Formats: sequence, structure tokens, C-alpha cells
Amino acid sequence: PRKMERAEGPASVLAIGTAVPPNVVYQKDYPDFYFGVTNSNHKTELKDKFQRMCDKSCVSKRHLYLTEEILKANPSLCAYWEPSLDLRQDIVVVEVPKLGKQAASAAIKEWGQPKSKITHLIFCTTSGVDMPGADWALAKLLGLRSSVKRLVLYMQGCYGGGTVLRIAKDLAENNKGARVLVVCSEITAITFRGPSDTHLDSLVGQALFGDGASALIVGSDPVPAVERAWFELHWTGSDILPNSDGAIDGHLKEVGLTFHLMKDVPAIISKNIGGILKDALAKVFPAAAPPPPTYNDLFWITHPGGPAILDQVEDRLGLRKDKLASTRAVLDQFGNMSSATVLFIMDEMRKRSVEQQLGTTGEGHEWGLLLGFGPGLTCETVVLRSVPLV
Amino acid sequence: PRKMERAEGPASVLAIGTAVPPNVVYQKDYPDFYFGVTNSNHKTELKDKFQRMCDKSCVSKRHLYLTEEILKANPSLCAYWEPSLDLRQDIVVVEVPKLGKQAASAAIKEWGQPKSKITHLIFCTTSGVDMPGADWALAKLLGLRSSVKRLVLYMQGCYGGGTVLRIAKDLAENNKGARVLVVCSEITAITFRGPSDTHLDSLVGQALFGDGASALIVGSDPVPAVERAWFELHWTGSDILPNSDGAIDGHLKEVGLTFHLMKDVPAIISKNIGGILKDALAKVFPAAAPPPPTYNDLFWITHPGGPAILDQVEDRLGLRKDKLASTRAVLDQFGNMSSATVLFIMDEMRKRSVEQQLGTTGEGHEWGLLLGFGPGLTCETVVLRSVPLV
Ligand SMILES: CC(C)(COP(=O)(O)OP(=O)(O)OC[C@H]1O[C@@H](n2cnc3c(N)ncnc32)[C@H](O)[C@@H]1OP(=O)(O)O)[C@@H](O)C(=O)NCCC(=O)NCCS
Ligand SMILES: CC(C)(COP(=O)(O)OP(=O)(O)OC[C@H]1O[C@@H](n2cnc3c(N)ncnc32)[C@H](O)[C@@H]1OP(=O)(O)O)[C@@H](O)C(=O)NCCC(=O)NCCS
Repeated sequence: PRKMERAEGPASVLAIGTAVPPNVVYQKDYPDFYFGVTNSNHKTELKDKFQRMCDKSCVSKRHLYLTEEILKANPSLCAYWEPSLDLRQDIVVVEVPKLGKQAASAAIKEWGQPKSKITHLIFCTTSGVDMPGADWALAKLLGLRSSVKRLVLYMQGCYGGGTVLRIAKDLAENNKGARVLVVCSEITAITFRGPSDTHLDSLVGQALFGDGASALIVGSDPVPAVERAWFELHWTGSDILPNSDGAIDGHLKEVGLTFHLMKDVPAIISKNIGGILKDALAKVFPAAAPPPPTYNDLFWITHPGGPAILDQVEDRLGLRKDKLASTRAVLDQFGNMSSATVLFIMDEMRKRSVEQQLGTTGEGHEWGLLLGFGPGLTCETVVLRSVPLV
Repeated sequence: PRKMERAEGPASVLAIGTAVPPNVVYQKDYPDFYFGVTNSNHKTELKDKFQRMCDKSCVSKRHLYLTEEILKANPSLCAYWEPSLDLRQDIVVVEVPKLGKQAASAAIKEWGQPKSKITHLIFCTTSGVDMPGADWALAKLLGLRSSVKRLVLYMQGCYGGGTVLRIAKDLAENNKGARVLVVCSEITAITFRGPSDTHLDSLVGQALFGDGASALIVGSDPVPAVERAWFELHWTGSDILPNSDGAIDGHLKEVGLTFHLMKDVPAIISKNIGGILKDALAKVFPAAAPPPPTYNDLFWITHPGGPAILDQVEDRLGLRKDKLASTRAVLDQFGNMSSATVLFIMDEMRKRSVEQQLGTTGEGHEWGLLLGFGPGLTCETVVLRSVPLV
């Protein structure tokens, strides 16, 4: 007999909550707001480039903690390269767990069980670092039991929504009764800065990144007629894509978090993703036996790093345009919320599936993929099973 | 019929490697070196405080990446409060994975299996942050498979050696054939600063903290006559101690990593540890059945945050004076190396047990405790089983 009993069934998503800052910035307004608040309106050619980036972003609106009032009170955030980190940390070490608490409370409310039943916490963010960390802060805000087993995943970046599921799978499955609270919370105050015409890749982030937090309850063996599974975690993989050193770098500097991109992140992802998914599906559906579903028969929860990534993955895999509809809906209404985004998309998908009276929580499809992409270049792959509806 | 097959036996430590910077700094020399290099010899009462901290440290020597040459070339490190973070990061983002590579290569050599059989990586450090992180850097330096499942645990602090085992346990046990490389690597260049008489708590670190990296191979179901288990992981727990808000804080600032560190941390830990261990042992050895071993029939791998912690725990728990001998030997020869220290002690203990021809890898005792303490105040408790010798 093991000294810690393990669970039997697959780790399952039992609830999803989300939260965003109340301030909404419409993309139509953003070039004028951003170049005005950063005192950059003399940079007319650069502003024209940024206008084109926003026009092509496939982002209609974003929720941002930062407001004009906060920016006017804190000029070091509006410069391109001024010492700020201490100010940025003072903000996000508080606001990242606070936003995470709102998402977690929503997940716990849906779950419907006492928060004392939570045994583990995973907190993922790319926004700030501290000791004790955002996991400790969230546990205190929520009133979790003092013996909850916590894990803080800092400086993860845009693949982190995959990472938290890959870790939560083993916590839930190897511990009988475990209920894992998973929180991803992202606030762009850590990276916001003024524009620079020698760093056009930093402008990309200004057009795409939004704020938000998402939370899950993950556990194996849901209690019948009490808990409800929405998705099951069945297979995980992680890959460093070949020839991708430096494709996406991010450094925590005295001026805050800075990013350095390569212009064909979309090419690197789209040229390698097919081989990764073919191998994953072959391992989940081995011949010896049902064949893998085809790509267009899966449901897709894909990190929308930018519209060009989505377009090129679509093209190379032969996806029909509607496969990424839920993904694009979140990008359109929230922007790129880094690690939190795929869980917003998971929530969007199950909600659309219920509303449209489809046969499963994954748009009627049995099997599906959650994909995160980020610094490395790292690709996180999670093979999911939906749950039948009514 | 799991899509990912799980393992059967307890997660086991199959190899341990360690590495330290070659520069050895003897504690008897350190007050004069430190106050000399920071231009502080006129601070006579402050130097007397530091002299007594060193005299009572129970640290005879430490290994430090920083040298007199590096300090003289980088005077912002020798002041108490000067912007330095970018310089410190430039050092530790590179040197922390480099030191980790040395420890990992030693562990892999002992393990004796090809590195391509490593399936997972956990990298823990309190020294620097970057994207991609120290996990990515170590994987690239070692040439691990591109599909290794990585996890970077940043800004953990001194409980991280317990945390990495808590996570590795579930990675190893829930994944058939998984072999987890676990690395903790710490370099005090992130925190070194000049002395200040309003911040004696910072001086504490200058007397105690040293540099080092440790690496484990962790896996379930070791291959008979091929792999060798040294310790087994059987039970894990984590607790936030009551009335401990602010006891150990650490902030990543523009001046580097800063610590705020309360007097009687030792009292908080020693007031609470008995109830935590009585609870843990009661869960590992439940009545329904052999009783828990007594404290003095366990082996002890205790994070030596400072000698006062060890002395007060030893007193409160009634430990015989030799129970903490392996722990105090690592403190004496290496200082407090943050999350890496307990793995150095685990290595020291198995080596003493072999050399002295004792009955198990835990000094002849069957069961034992690994304890990490850090910001929270967080206590990580791991109940280990030794392995019988010859
Ligand atoms: C940013 C994006 C919306 C621009 O859309 P696009 O029309 O497809 O590409 P365009 O070539 O017209 O780009 C518009 C401008 O952005 C510039 N640009 C785009 N990506 C850039 C980068 N990484 N670095 C510097 N400049 C960049 C282009 O050079 C162009 O400038 P120009 O109009 O002065 O020539 C799109 O390229 C994208 O979605 N990228 C996905 C990858 C990514 O950026 N994601 C972030 C990471 S997780
Ligand atoms: C080793 C050491 C620091 C002990 O020396 P000691 O037995 O206490 O001897 P002394 O009392 O002469 O201490 C030397 C000086 O350190 C100071 N000091 C010790 N702990 C301190 C703290 N947390 N903050 C500020 N000053 C501290 C003492 O006050 C004293 O200076 P004083 O002249 O102002 O009285 C000791 O207090 C220790 O081990 N502390 C535990 C430290 C700890 O919590 N470390 C864990 C991790 S980062």
C-alpha cells in the first residue's frame, strides 16, 4: 500500500472561471491613445507602421489594468527605456494575484464545493516576481487551507497555459482526492512602454497583448451528481522547435519586461507543428485499433500569439476556417493574454457548445488539442477529450 | 487503458551530483575581505556586528562565483543600494545554468544511462530570471532531447529543495519510464551588496549564503542490476506557518535581490515543526499497524537556514546531538546554498553511510525527513525511505 494513494481516472477540468480588468480599450482608438499618452506624436512614420499593425491584428478590444490616469501619474511607464521595474513590480505583485483571485472565485463558485477541498495550487504568470510569490498571495486572498501544496510558475510566457495542464495532470492523477486550483494571470503593466523605431518587434506586443486571468479546478474521479467534468486530459508533450534559438526572448530589466522577436515565428511554428501533432496522435491512437481523427475532426484550443501564427498553421495543416473560430473570438475580444488565453478559449468553446446544443463540450468532436507557444521556441501540446452533452 | 501509462513503485533518487564555484572563501577571512572590498572599514560597530555573525555562523568556508577581481571591476555590486540588476542578471542568467550543467553531468555520469533517456527536467533557482529560462538553457547546454518536459521554478527561496521533490514525485510516479533530471542552482551574485547599519538582516545573508548546484535523477521502477536507488519519496506536505507573515521576504529590485528577514524565524520554525512532523508521521504510519519511528530513529536532512534554526529545532524536538551531523557538515563546508543545500546533505549522508559501513543510506535508519524552510513562512516536509546497504 502506497503511503499516498493515487487516483484512477483521467485528470478532468471541473470548472473554469475568468476575470479581466474593467477598463476596455478599443483597437480603433489605440494608435491615437498610445502615441498620445507616450508623447510620441512627432513619430509620424512609426505611428503609421503601428496603425497598420493594429489594423491587421484581428484584435477589436482589450482589457487593460493601465489607464490614462495611471499612465499620466507614472511617466516612467510611458518612456521607451526608463528605469521603472520597481514601480511595475509594485503594481503587478499586487494586481496579478488580485485578478487571479477573481477568476479563481468564479471557478470555485461554478465547481460548487468548499474551497477547503482544494489540495493543490498552480499559479502561472509572466507579470512580476516576488518572495513569497503570487501563489502565496492568492492562497491568502482566497483563504485556502494553510497546507495547500502550492507551485508558482514565473516568467513562463505564452506557452504557460499548456504547462499548467501538463503539471496539473500529474498532481490530480497521482493523488487520490486531489483537487488542483490552476490560475494563470497576466497584466501588461510589466511590459508597457513607449515606441521605438529601432524595436519594431516591441511594437508588436503593444498591438496584441491584453490583460486577463483564468482559473480551473482540475481533478480525477469526479463525484457523480456532484461534480461535473468538461474536458479530460489524456496526453501531454512539449517540444523545443528546431532552429528557433532567439525566436522569442523576454528579459526582466531595470526598465521592466522587454521582448525580442524574430519575424518568422509563424513560419517556425507552422512548419513544425504538423510533425509534432502527427506523432502525438499516433501515440494516443496506436496501431496494433482506431485511427487518429483527422485534423478537421478535432476541436482546437490554440494560443493566438498573433494572427499570422493562426493563418499559417491553418494553411499548413489544411484546417477549415471555422476550426479556429473560438480561438479567434477570444483574440478579437481580449487580445493575446499570454498564458491565460487558452483557458479563455476553453471556456468560450464549452459555452458555444452548450448554447448551440452540440453533442459534446468540444463543438461536437470527441478529441481535441490545446496548444501553447512561447519562448524557446517551446510548443506545449495537450490532447483533450470532450464530454458528451445531455 | 491509459493514454499515458503510469509507473508502479515509489519515486526514487537514482543519482546525485553536485558542483560549486572553485573560489573558496574562508569565513575567518571574510569580515576583513567584505568590509575592505566594500570600502566600509570605517563602520567599526557595523563590522563588529558582522564579525560576530561570522563567528557564530557555523560556516567555515563557502564557494563563491564572485571574486575580488570581479567585484573591483563592477563597483555597483560593492555599494549597498545602487542600480545593478541588469549586471547581476547578465551574470546569473548565464552562470546559474552553467553551474547546473556541471552538477547534472555528474549525476548523469553516476546514473550511467544515456542522457536521451531523461524525459523531464525541473530547474529551481532563486538567482535570476529569463525567458526562455534556466531550464531551457540547461537542456540546450546538456543536449537533452528536444521533447524533454521542462519546468522552471524561479524565485522559490530556501524551501525549493523540498518543492522540487514534491513535484518530481508525481512526474516520476504518474509516467511509466519517466526519468526526471532535478537541478537546483544558486549563485549569490544576485544578492551581494555592501553593508548598511539600518539593514542588519541583509548582513545575515552576507555571512551565511554560499553558491552551489545539485542535481538528481528521479524515477520509479529502477531497472534491476542497471540502476540503483538511494532514497525513496513516500510522502510530501507543505505548510504556511501561523503568525509568520513577513518573516522571510525577498524582492527582485533594480538594486538586485533584497531580503527582509525577521529575528526568530528560528522561534517560529521550532514552535511549529513538532506538530507538523507528528501530523506527517501519523499519516505515513496510521493506526488501524506499526507505530511511527521516534525522532531519534529517523534520519534528518534539514535545510540549514542558519545555526539558530538547527539549534532550536534540535532542542525543541529533543534530538540527540548527532542527528543533524550531516546537515551541519554541509553548512560548515558550503554555507547556506538556498534550495540546493538539502540535496548536498542527501549526498553527504549517503556517502557517510557507505564510508562508515552503516546499514542504510540514511545512517542505518529506515525512515527519514527532508525539510525545507523559506518565504511564507513555508515549510516543505518530505518523508523519505533509505535503501539498505550491501
Ligand atoms: C503583427 C502582425 C499582425 C502584422 O501583420 P501582417 O500584415 O501579417 O504583416 P505585415 O508585414 O503587413 O506587418 C505590418 C508591419 O509589422 C511589421 N512587423 C511585423 N512583425 C514584426 C516583428 N516581429 N518585428 C518587427 N516588425 C514587425 C512589419 O515589418 C510591417 O511593417 P511595414 O508595414 O512598415 O513593412 C502579424 O505579422 C502577426 O500576427 N504576427 C504573429 C507572430 C507574432 O507577432 N506573435 C507574437 C508572439 S507569441
Ligand atoms: C548565525 C547567527 C545569524 C547567530 O549569531 P547569534 O547567535 O544570534 O549571535 P549574535 O547575537 O552576536 O548575532 C550577531 C548579530 O547578528 C544580528 N542578527 C541576527 N539575526 C538577525 C536578523 N534576522 N536581522 C537582523 N540582525 C540579526 C544580531 O542582532 C547581532 O547583532 P547585534 O550586535 O545587533 O546584537 C544567527 O542569529 C542565526 O543563525 N540566525 C538564523 C538566521 C536565519 O534565520 N537564517 C535563515 C535564512 S536566510
